[PDB]
Amino acid sequence: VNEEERLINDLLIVNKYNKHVRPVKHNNEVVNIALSLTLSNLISLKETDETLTSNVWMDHAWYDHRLTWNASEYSDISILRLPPELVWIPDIVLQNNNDGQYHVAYFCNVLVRPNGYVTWLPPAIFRSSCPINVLYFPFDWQNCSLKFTALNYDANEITMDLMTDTIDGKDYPIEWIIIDPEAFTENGEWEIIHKPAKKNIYPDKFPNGTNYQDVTFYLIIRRKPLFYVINFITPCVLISFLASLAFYLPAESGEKMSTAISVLLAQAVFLLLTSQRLPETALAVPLIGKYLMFIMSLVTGVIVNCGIVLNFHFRTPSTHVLSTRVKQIFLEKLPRILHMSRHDEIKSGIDSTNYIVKQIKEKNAYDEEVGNWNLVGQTIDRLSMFIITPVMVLGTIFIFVMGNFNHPPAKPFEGDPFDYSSDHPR
Amino acid sequence: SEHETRLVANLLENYNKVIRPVEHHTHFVDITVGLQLIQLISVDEVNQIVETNVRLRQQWIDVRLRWNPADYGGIKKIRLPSDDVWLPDLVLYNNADGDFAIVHMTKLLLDYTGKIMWTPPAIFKSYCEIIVTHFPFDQQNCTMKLGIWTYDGTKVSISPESDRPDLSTFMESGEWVMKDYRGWKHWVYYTCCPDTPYLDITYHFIMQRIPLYFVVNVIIPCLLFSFLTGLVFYLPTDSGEKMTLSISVLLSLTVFLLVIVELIPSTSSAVPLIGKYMLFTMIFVISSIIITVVVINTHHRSPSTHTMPQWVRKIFIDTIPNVMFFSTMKPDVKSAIEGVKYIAEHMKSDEESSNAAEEWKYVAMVIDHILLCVFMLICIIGTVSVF
Amino acid sequence: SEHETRLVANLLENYNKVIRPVEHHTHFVDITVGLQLIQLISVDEVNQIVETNVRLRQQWIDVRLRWNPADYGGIKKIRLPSDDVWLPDLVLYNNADGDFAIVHMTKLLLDYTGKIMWTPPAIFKSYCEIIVTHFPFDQQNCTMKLGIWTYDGTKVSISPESDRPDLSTFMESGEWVMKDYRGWKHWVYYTCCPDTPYLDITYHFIMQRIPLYFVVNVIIPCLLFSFLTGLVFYLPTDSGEKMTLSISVLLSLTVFLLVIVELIPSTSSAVPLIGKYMLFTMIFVISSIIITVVVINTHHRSPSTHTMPQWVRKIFIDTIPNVMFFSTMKRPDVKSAIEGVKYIAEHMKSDEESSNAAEEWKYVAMVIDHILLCVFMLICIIGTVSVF
Amino acid sequence: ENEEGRLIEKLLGDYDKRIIPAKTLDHIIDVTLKLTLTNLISLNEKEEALTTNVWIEIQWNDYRLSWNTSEYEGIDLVRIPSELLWLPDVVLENNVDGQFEVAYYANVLVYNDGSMYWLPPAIYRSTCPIAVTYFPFDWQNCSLVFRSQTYNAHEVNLQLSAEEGEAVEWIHIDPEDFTENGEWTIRHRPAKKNYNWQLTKDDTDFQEIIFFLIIQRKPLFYIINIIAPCVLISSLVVLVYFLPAQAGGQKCTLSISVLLAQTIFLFLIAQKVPETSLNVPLIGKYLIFVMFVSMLIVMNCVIVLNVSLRTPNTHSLSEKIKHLFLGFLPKYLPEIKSCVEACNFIAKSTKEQNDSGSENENWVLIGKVIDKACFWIALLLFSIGTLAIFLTGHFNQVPEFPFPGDPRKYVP
Amino acid sequence: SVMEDTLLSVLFETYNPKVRPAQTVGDKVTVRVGLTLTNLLILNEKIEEMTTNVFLNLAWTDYRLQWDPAAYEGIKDLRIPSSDVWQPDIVLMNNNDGSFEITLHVNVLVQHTGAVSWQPSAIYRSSCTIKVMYFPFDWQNCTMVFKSYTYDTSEVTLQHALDAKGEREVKEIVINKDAFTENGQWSIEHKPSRKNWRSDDPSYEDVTFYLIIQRKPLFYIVYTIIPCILISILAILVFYLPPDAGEKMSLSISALLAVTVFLLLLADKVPETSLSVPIIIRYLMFIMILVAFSVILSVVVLNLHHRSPNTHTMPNWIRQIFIETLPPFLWIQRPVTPQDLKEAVEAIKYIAEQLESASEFDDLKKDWQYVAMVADRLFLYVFFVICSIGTFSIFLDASHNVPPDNPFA
Ligand SMILES: CCOC(=O)c1cncn1[C@H](C)c1ccccc1
Ligand SMILES: C[N+](C)(C)CCO
Repeated sequence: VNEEERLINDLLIVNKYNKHVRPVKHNNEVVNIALSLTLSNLISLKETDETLTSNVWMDHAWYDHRLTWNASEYSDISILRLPPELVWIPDIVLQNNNDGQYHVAYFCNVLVRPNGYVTWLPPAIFRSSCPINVLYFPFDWQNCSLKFTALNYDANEITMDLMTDTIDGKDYPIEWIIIDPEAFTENGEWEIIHKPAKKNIYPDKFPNGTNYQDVTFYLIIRRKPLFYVINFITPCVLISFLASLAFYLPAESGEKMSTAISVLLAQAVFLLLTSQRLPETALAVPLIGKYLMFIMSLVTGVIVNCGIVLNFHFRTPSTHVLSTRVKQIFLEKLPRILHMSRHDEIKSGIDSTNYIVKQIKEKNAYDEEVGNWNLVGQTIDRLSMFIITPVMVLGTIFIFVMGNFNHPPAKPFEGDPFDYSSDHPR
Repeated sequence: SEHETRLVANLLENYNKVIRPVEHHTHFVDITVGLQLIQLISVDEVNQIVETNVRLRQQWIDVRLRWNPADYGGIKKIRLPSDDVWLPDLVLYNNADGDFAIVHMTKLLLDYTGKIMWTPPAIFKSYCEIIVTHFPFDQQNCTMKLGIWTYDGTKVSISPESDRPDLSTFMESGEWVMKDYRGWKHWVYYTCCPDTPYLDITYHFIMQRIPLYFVVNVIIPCLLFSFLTGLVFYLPTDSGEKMTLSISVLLSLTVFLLVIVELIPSTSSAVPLIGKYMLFTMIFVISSIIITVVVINTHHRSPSTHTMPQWVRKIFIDTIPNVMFFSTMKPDVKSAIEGVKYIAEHMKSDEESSNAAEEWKYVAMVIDHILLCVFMLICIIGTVSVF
Repeated sequence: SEHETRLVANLLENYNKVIRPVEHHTHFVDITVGLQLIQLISVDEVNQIVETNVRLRQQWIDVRLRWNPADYGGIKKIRLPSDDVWLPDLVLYNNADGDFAIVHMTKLLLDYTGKIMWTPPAIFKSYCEIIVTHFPFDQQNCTMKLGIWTYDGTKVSISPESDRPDLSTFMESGEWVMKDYRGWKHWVYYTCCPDTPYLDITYHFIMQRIPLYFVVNVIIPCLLFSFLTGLVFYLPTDSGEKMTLSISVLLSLTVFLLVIVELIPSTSSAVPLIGKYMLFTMIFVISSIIITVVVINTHHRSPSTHTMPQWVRKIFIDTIPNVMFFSTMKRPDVKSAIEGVKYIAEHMKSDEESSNAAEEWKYVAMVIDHILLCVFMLICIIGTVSVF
Repeated sequence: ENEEGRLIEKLLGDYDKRIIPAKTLDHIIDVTLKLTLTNLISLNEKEEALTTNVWIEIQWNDYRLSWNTSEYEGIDLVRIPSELLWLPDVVLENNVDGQFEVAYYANVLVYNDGSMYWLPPAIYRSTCPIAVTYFPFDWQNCSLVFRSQTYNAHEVNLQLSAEEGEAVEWIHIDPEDFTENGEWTIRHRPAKKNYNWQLTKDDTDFQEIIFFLIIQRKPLFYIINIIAPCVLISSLVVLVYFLPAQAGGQKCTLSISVLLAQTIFLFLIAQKVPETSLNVPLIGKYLIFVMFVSMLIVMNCVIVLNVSLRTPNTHSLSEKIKHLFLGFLPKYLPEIKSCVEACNFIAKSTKEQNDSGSENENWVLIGKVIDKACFWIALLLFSIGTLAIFLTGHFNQVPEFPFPGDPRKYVP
Repeated sequence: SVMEDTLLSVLFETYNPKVRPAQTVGDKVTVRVGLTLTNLLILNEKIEEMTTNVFLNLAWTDYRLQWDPAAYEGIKDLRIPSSDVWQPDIVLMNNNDGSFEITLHVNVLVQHTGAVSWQPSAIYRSSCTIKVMYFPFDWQNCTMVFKSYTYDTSEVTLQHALDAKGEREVKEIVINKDAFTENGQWSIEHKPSRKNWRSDDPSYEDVTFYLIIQRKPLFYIVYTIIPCILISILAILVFYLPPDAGEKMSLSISALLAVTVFLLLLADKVPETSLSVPIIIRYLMFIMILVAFSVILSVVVLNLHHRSPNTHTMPNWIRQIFIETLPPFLWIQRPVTPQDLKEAVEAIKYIAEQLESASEFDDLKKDWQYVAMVADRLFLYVFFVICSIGTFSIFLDASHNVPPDNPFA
């Protein structure tokens, strides 16, 4: 017969096991729950929802003196599997979850050794709340944490801790999320930079209650920005430069305003999409958002100035006067500064000829004035180009270089010199 | 049946569903696991999740549930609720959104020799890495990892029912084609538990997308709007519609690029070839708009302020035009006398200025013809290379 | 309480919750059903589902649960879990998306005479036949049909508490107004079972939509573009912008039609009045584009190839312009030199002839434009008067 | 006190819920199905799922729950909660979500002879592969497949309900409890028992009961709100052949505007149909065709503009081109000396300018001729396409018989 | 633990968790209700629903769970699963979905005196009426109403939770700085708690927690308001363009379409309630109507500018108003103003007459164009003034909206 049945009946039935009582000899004693986390897949991070969905294996380990047996009395049974609804397990809960899933949904068996060491390694899909810092999107790095607390007992009754490991006879705590190099699936969008784990204590509270301790697993991740750079920033930048290029069209083309307005509307569309892709927080304006606002304002200036140029180009001596001051400003000085290129029948006949000559001379003078106004308009729009396009290019370069010079700080916990890396335990 | 009722009461009277079904604790339970794909509900490319409707066929022998048919009216088989007997805990490792294990506890078929057959339904929402290089002519390869969670290989062993899963009752997708499917058994060593081996079986499905929805709704409009790129150079500058047409083409192209972007995951692993084509087309279109603005500015160059330099007259007016063949290009009376002479002189000056202006217009025309020829060369070499 | 503990132990010791609470199996259980509407969560017009927050008050007598207060210290009321006693399987017949019966098994009050009162909560996602013909000024009448699923009128009888459902604690919607609400008990006689009555209670609420939101967010833009419709006829053809304005108006109206359709069910039972108005406007905008293309073609007609027919001149230059009152319309070498001057004069004469012909064509085009403008204004006036 | 108490206590005492009520070893339970449809809630084309509000009626015989009426004061019928009884695990096999069982586990009516009558209500979301070839004039052929989830054909024998000795081979629709959908009309509603001959009498999937719903869409809404505007807007391209070919004519503006409108309408149609790739919707083919035609019209407008604005300076009008395009194709449709010199110069210059203008006018006329010819071609193409689509759509009729092979009507 | 198991077996031998603890018939049970807010997750304005992650601090007394610590080796208190003892069915009455009860069932803490403490956790969706008058410069007043679903005032008395020291009552939501996550779109201004009664229903009583929260509107400013300001600038600009440019309709129509698109997109973020019109929507409608009138007046100006004597005759009132009176006020005054020989003389005379007629015709055309220019300038000034005043007034009114210093609750 299977000796396992006899052993389990002896442990749980004959000895009157109570799964609602802490596993300690004495009431004042404490239970140490070792904890560790294994990340098997970083499913997603919805910035709109400010949620981090992660597929993890949450390891627990404690001692139950009531589940101890002598392996010799029974057959050499060195390990045993029991369902968690038969033994006492600690209900560690994820406090910062978005949905109502406070703890694992699949309750797998627990492994019990003859010395009482109980181990429990259930899988879980956790949806935790991660505030998003959109200051440098899409060159941003996020800092999401999973905060685990024990609410069924207070710090005087069970003590959370970090799982210890041995390499050369000395126990060193595991201050990191465990990533198996082969059972891990690298995420396409995010790459893990730091993954410390820390046991926090809050001295302003008391061990009376359940807000005195927790174990928090942090996860600092950087976004791979190639997708957004290729698909969102390059088209926007090129379309933006088209606006500055709109200064070079002659006023007789009949398409200056159309070009500038098309650029502005494209910028607005890109701004709306950027809005759609981010949370509605007010902590800061995203980098791409700042660039879009700046470029839209600049293109509005371009439109207004093209309008002024057009109004100048279509003036005639019939409505305006070309004063000497404007003439010398926009036809002598600025063009050089900006390097711009450069018998009765006989009497009737004679009177008619004189009148024709006078009319033609008047028409020529009118056309001369019209040409002068044309030149004034060209000077204005050349000055506008030289004043605006450099600002456009400098602003674009500055914005998209400042964002690219934004790296995670190479060490979590600014005031801490420890690396919290798997390769160099403390 | 009185006989069946008595039998079932006898079997489970002293049965402990917590213990493994083995005569001796050192033996191991052999479980033949076989997957049956009933439907492919969806493949969410953006979220990289594949939702399938399967049945997880499992078999094993429970020596505690054997009976002699002679004592029970010759009953050879019975059906028992899955919650009354020991079951193996199979877990889908790469779960993404759904449940890790089986949640529909259906009944199982128990043979008189102890053999058990259990085929519970499931909805596996498993993680799927999406390669978008050839979207929408892409093929997807993503898997389902199944294994025993709490028992190692020396306690419960799983082996596949057959080399491939069962698609006999598979419902035709209408959006994917099952190119291939295979199941492989692995022995793995996890850092948790380095002493003993953990088994698992991985089923994978090579899925080929049927490219008709996206060809009709995405690619054909993309190509149609791309093929308008060249028309800019054939439009005369006097029409006052070059910028309108070119800007419309550019904006349509970028809108289509955005639409394509909404259909693929944000991963940076690789860039779609269709998206890369669209980006190349946009870059060429923007270069075309730059050169078009240069052409327009040249066509309206007033001779008063601009004198055509020799280096452009020699090249654009004497060299290229001959090179290209396909085109078809090339008191009172005293005052009255003074006024007539003035009129004649002014007409001569106006004729000179008009000749200069027409020379500038000719330069613009040759420039845009050169660009049209370059565009045709690119189109021809591209259409030859793609074929 | 010790007394209450003893009482509850005695009540349920030999009580079967599978049996109807009747002294003799020939009687029926009188159940007093009353609906209390707490909140109107939503009205999904696209899916035709109405979500409501209700409490389903029910009362009946269970003689098996009676006791004498003097024996238990004077206790006259207790609270028992509803999972411990017989309950009526009251079901919402026209459920559409939610649960058919009550799923939140709260405790129930129980008097010493057996009188029970159970007021469980529920979210009823019932089916609403949405009639979009006066949207957004529409009135919706859709109901909630309740009845005992598995018992006929001779075993379990349901009666309403009152003629109307209880809205004392109703939470004002801010999107609909409760015009009326009633509850009616029906005796049906199905075909399966033609000898016994099948009872049923149907509550209905007449909801009147508050239209400010949809007015401001949909109708005002639609009306504004509709009023821009006829503006093209006042735009001169020399501007070279008529196609821009006409096409912009057409596309704006199309966008607003597409916005409206996504706000109503796809049913073909009736066509919304607003959508009908929008389509009428679209048809007239298409007519405007065609007729303005005709006008543009007329305006640039070359005088050389085309000669104005007499009827065109009479209609569009001699008679119609007078009709309009509010408009401001109008209604050796020396020999060569001499021959050259004569040539100049002759060419000016010919050019003047051609330009006068062209200006006549342009006048005809403007008159056509103005006729169409006045016709559209007539339609505007007649529609405003008749509809409003 | 209620006599049903001791009756039910005797019945359910010593009664195993887990044992199939087979009298002997070879006995087979006849499970009887009848489907009643009360509301066809929706048909989610994108999700390819049909939602229905049905009451499924299931009947079998359990010899264990039989009494002798005379012993219990003539009680011939009791109600027992279904969780206390053996049930045939009849489930909807072709559901989209994981919901196999019924929504509400009602009570089971039990008669003294053992008859079991169970009528649970359910909201079923079932798969329905949708054919888009004729949208919005399409008709769909959706089915509800019911089979036992546990027992095979050697234990349970699924059958259709027999009423008055005549089999009920249709979905029952009660005029009292039925709300006509408004978007879909039910034309046929047959039911039949189906066998999967690839499997033996074991395997639990051998036998099925399939209820079919052949529903026809009411197309008025889509005609008014999508198709009619699309066609009316698409017909506007042909107008570009009457606008003047010069600055301010706006040929390209109108052409490109109509092209973009057609693209937007294509996207809209895409939002209304499933992403399956088995067929292209008819309206989608129409939209692609008109997009191609209007792209051709854009090219033709560009060509006409290029021809019309030509000048003698750049392009020289030959005799072949002049003869062709202006011939047959239109058919088918001291001080004194100085003064004298100045006057001569003036006359010469004026004459030259006039001749140049005349040549420009000739080019303009050639352009107009090309315009007229291409207009006729384009109108022909557009009319052919629109008429073809109209004919194909209006001639799609739902089949006369539920199953084309059979001659039976499958109606009450 | 042997002794704790013995104590548990003694306590629950005859304890019925379905019976309210009342030592004597008619006694009431005092229940203290507190709330701790750990994270204000969402405030969905479309569905008028607030999602919060909270602890529900409850506490009462059960005379049945009493023992002497000396008799059990000094066990002062126990942690007992909540399903084993009686608890009041305290639920969130104004929830939006059907979830009444709590989510996480933690152990209760029973002290030897009979004092039970239970601090469950839940994710609640509470329905919150939203006032949209000043969206997005608005402050909301969202409540969470807690009471016993089952027991009324004749059975349980609700009170306020005591502070950590247990000296005074706490009349407000508790926030633990070590476990609170700032929302980032809302700032909590007030958070009082208050008991409420109904005059007509003596058997009603609940404890309500209020959350006066002010939106941080930077997002809506940046992504909706500034773009519309630029569009309005373009709409004003349209009146400075010359009618000869041929781009007046392009500019005006583009502005109109852009603002309409902004309104349509913004319609997705405001509640569909009809009690008032949000300030943002009012501003957008104002700009839309202004731009539509801009289109109409631009069409009028274009019509005026393209008139000639061959088609129109200038009426006296137009000349009086636009040529003489307005321009001085608008600072737009225009600047002040032998056979063959016989045949040749005739030709020259004809040419002269032609030129004279052309000059007169051109003068009248220029008069019409000047009327158009003057009207366009008048419209420019009027529209600039109206747009500036309207925008400034609307946003000034929006800016003077802050939650009251006194929550009134
Ligand atoms: C009852 C229908 O009235 C209208 O359509 C109506 C009334 N005032 C204005 N309109 C619209 C703009 C209209 C005017 C001219 C033609 C078509 C549509
Ligand atoms: C097999 N795993 C290592 C994943 C779990 C052991 O409990």
